[PDB]
Amino acid sequence: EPPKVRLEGRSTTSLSVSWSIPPPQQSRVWKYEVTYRKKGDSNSYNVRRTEGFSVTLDDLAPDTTYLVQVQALTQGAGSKVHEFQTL
Amino acid sequence: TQSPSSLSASVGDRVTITCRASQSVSSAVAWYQQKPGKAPKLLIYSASDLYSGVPSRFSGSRSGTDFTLTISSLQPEDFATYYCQQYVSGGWLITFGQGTKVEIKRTVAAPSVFIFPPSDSQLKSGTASVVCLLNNFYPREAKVQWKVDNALQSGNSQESVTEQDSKDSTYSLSSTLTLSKADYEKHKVYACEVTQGTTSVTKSFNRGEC
Amino acid sequence: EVQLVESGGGLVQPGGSLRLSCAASGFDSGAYLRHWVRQAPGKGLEWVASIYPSYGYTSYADSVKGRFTISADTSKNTAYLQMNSLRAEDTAVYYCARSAASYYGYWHWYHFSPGMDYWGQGTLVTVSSASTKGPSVFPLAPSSKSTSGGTAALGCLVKDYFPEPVTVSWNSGALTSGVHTFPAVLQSSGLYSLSSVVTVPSSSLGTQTYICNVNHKPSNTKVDKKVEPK
Repeated sequence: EPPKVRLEGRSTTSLSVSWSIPPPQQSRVWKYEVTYRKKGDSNSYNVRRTEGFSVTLDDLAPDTTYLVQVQALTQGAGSKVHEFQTL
Repeated sequence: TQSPSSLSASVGDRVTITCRASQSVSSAVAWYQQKPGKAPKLLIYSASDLYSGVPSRFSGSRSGTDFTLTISSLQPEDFATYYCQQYVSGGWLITFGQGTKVEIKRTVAAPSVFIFPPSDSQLKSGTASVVCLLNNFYPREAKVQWKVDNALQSGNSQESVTEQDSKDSTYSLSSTLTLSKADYEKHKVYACEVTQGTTSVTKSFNRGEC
Repeated sequence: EVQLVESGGGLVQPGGSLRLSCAASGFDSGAYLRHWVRQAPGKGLEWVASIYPSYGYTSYADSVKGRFTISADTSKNTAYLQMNSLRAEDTAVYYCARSAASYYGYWHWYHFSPGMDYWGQGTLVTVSSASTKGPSVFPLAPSSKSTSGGTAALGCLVKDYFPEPVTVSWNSGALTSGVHTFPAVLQSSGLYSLSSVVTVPSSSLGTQTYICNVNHKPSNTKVDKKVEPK
């Protein structure tokens, strides 16, 4: 069952993301795949990966909708695509 | 595929490099600076795109079925070749651009030509190589003609061009006409005709002239 | 820091096999995809193939399709390009390059992949029907007609060698100003041939000696011949 992604740390240049997989299944499956990008433009994924439950995506573009998705490393399913906006 | 393949400008001149695309969907646009004789290097990914302390320099966008890399204030280092790269959404394949080159626009230069007769030592082997040198000229675009006894030569010569000199930005060119010792010994006039614009210059040597 | 040191190369004959290997220090492999691209000398770039080391997802190019086989080992932190059924066109300098990550990235949004951030260095891969051969060196001397207060062009012709490269020096390197060592060209038969020239004032012509130092490391040939006016 895919992780659930939500935001608590928006900024002008910073978008800080958080996910919360349920504890029963917390088999701590390696790392978490945070697959972010811009919108329909500059394609540099700049994807970051971490085993924790939250990431602080830095050096982001102001007043831009970045597209984000979190995937369980799968060493099996990824989360739904999410759209967040900088400040 | 790029619409330009070889260009020229001067220091500080804002230049525009283009590259044809496959369209499909608005896809990735990565260009590389292959400095001649080194290895391809990525500029950087910085939204506006550059290769320095977040400057503009190498900046690009998208224009139609092509993409662009227009740099504003041209500096010496930048002079190199550039390739546009994409990621197709088919079999995860990778296409590439034809490859564009940048030359330093220098005042029209004179092709100083000196012709060389095949050394006597070589003739012993049975091969005759007459070489023609186009020293320190610009533009690279030129036309060399080999006439033996006033007979234009076809399918018998090979050409080589150096890379631009680092100070004056000229070129040196060698056109090598390989002949058989037999054919060489049966002829007398050996000329290498160069056509650099509307002034076509010839340099010749006669078998035995010394 | 992070590198993509490649290996292999040398010489193999048409209808041959050369397994290319690219090590990888510094970067955590498996995620950063390994890419093979050829830079045929004189021409431009040609993408060979790509694979995702951890998941091992194969991606080949039509030019080389089927001929080659790409693979890698996460433990070895290294990739492998198996070259089989080599043909004449396959002659090129092969390049190793690293890409981005994100299983989602490779899938779904692939067309939005970042560029080859980190490249390799190149190792010569020549496929020809010959063997290691030492060059023949012949002189290219001027005459007394070429005077014009300082104009005398002379040089050396390094003919019929294989494989590339050859190093050319003039008077043990001392003579460097004016030297125009041309890039190598191949003769129709299939042997490498270049020329190296230098311009000198028509005063020192005899006084100054001119020894072109040629070296063909491939066949450990070291030619140190002098160019005399004729």
